[PDB]
Amino acid sequence: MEYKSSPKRPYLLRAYYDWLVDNSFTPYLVVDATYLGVNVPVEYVKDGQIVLNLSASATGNLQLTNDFIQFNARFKGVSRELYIPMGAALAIYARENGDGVMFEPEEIYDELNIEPDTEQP
Amino acid sequence: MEYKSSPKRPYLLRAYYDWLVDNSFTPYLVVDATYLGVNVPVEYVKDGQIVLNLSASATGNLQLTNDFIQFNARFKGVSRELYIPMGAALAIYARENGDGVMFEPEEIYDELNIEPDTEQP
Ligand SMILES: [Ca+2]
Ligand SMILES: [Ca+2]
Ligand SMILES: [Ca+2]
Ligand SMILES: [Ca+2]
Repeated sequence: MEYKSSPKRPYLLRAYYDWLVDNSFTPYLVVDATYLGVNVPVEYVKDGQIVLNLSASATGNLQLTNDFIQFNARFKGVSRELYIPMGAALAIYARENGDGVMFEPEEIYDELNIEPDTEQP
Repeated sequence: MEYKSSPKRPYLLRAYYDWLVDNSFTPYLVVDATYLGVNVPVEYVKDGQIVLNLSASATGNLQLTNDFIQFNARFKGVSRELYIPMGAALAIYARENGDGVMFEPEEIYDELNIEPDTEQP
């Protein structure tokens, strides 16, 4: 009996996020900016990746859903909304000591690596 | 700078629990019945371990805290309260297909392996 099931990544990301914050660490998220649908300031991307501070003080309206991470943040003082499909989330760790986790591959994220509509009808 | 931090186990256990239940799987918890402070029906322990069904229908007043798992459950029709220190939680998986996780060792649980007071003052 083959059972269909959702990716584990969002649950692991929220687990480590909560653990990091409960221990007063500053949660840093490593993102694959080459993943389709990623919407971040390209000028801050290095080697195809971008590291984001997901602390409560560095983000606004933080959402860690099963399909994506979304929030407002300031870059050089300018507030902008970032949108990150879950497949682009590579790891999350504490800025203070690097403790965290690198998410294991999940084939579903290859299938979901598709460019969404960002323009209105 | 050495940073003190709490064990990750309870966060991982809750992550997998939620993932299992959100995917309609029946969560089974593997417990080390030899760990001090464990309070379970010894008659159901096999090779020093006991497997418990943590589904919403099989448990009552389920608590998955940072230090322990506690709930009421029926064995041969009799309701009894179980208490499981987090250090005794070995793994959690889906009864249906065995998907889940075996918790990694955390030295803190060796230090916490101490017999608590179960009798009143
Ligand atoms: Ca905030
Ligand atoms: Ca948006
Ligand atoms: Ca129940
Ligand atoms: Ca009790």
